[PDB]
Amino acid sequence: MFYHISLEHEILLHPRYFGPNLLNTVKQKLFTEVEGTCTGKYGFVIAVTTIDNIGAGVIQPGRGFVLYPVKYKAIVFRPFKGEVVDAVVTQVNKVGLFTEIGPMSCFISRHSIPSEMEFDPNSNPPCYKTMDEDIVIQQDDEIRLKIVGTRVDKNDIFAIGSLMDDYLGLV
Amino acid sequence: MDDQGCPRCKTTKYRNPSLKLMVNVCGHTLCESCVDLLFVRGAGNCPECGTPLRKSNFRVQLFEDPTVDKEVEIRKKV
Amino acid sequence: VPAALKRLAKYVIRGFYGIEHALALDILIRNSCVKEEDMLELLKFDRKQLRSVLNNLKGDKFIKCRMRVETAADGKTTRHNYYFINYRTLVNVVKYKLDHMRRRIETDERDSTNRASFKCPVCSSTFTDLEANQLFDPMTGTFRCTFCHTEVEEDESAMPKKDARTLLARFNEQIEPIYALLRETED
Amino acid sequence: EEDASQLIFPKEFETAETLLNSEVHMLLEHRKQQNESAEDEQELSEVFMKTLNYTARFSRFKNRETIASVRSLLLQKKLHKFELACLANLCPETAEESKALIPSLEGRFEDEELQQILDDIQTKRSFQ
Ligand SMILES: [Zn+2]
Ligand SMILES: [Zn+2]
Ligand SMILES: [Zn+2]
Repeated sequence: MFYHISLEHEILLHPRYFGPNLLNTVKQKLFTEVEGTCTGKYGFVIAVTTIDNIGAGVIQPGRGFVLYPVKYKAIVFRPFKGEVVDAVVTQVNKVGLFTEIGPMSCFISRHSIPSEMEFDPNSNPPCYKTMDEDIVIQQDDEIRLKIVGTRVDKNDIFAIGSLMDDYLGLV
Repeated sequence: MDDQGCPRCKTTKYRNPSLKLMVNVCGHTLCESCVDLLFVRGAGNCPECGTPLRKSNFRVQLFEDPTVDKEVEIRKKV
Repeated sequence: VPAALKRLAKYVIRGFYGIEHALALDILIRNSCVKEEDMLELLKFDRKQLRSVLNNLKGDKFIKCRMRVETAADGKTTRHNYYFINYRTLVNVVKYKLDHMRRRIETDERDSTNRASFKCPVCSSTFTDLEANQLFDPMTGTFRCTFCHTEVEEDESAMPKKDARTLLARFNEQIEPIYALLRETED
Repeated sequence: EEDASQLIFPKEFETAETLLNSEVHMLLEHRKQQNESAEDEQELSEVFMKTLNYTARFSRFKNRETIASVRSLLLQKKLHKFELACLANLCPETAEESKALIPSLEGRFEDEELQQILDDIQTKRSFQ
């Protein structure tokens, strides 16, 4: 589920930016620094909705940089294990299905693809289809998957999806 | 008490009588220790029969006869 | 002393210990209490030979020892060590020793469940399927080892699981005679 | 440590508010207008684009009044914000589906009450 939360971040403003428009520069730098970044604790941050407060800028001894602790309201998304989430399949391969859920990308391993499914490599767009052809899962389709687990690496989060349970798969 | 043991792992029968058999569409007896083994790897197929299964596909059913186990589930479904 | 206790003690001693332990236990079985000096002269064992065996019996606490002090006919002090079998601790320790195998056997099954599947053939390092995706290189499209910059293998992880499982299973099958003797001796 | 099926979440996500994809889309659209206005400033990240595309496709409500009506009506019910967010976002067609998707939902409301709530949401939903 998407979450709107207040986040704590410290802006080390370079002295050249002091004087007029300092706080505006802090706001601009905050967006620039936090937006487009991800953290294992809070996940991906989409946008800063507003800033709760700009703390008193502590001048760093020797560094000259001023450390501004900032509280800002932002929207984030984190995948939770043991939960069902709607997803869009991005790439289909014999190894598994790659899917996108907002900022997060989830992978469904072949072992987690239902027994009724089977990969159809001869098809021009790779897809998995059932023996009776009742449902077909391909790229850019509406599917629901179970978050088996969440992993984080290099400021990126990727989860494992499963379609074995009921009400899953193509919807 | 009466079951001599599961073909996969029978220690549970001698260990304690509180554990219950897990039924599958495979019509093949399996038990709780096997459940953990299939969750980590090869969740898609039976350990020996090779028949495909959707992850664990394990349900509690205490009959000793797997045919009755399967037929009772068939009974309800039918 | 019910015969069921003697049979259990003889079965476990001859089953998981050497004949030295069995022979010493049979002496403590034939006679409720025997002096260390008597057992030494009878078994013809050396002091350290018998003492180490007795220390093992002391380790599993299957036997108890009491020390008696008296003055000999010539006036010299004498300290005799009287050993006897403690069926209560023996049955309790074997019950732990056997239920600890079950814990260890199921721990070995859990190990066979947790033993990482992927591995590097160069450095002979095993990688967990969770770490394998961390180690995945999109440029190559396959698993590789960061230290060796070489392909990572996955199929060889079935061999140790299969082999160990046979030992674990065969252990449970052979241990049943002692379990039956225990059920017969719980009282 | 955290499990949605068990309704276990860290304190960091306890005082946090859950937003629907329709509501998140509204926020992103606001951020879009804010970024599109006052031209020549920093361009939006691909993370914004990816999230906007995803949340727009799954947006269950395209009208502010429907979101306010659903939010105000659901708040009346004795349901947790997580349960209401899942309910108003997933929008299951039947009570049985709602119980299947959310195992913690059982016992909160009766089948008729649960189905009636879902039916109301289906009526409140805007179909294209
Ligand atoms: Zn078994
Ligand atoms: Zn089978
Ligand atoms: Zn290596």
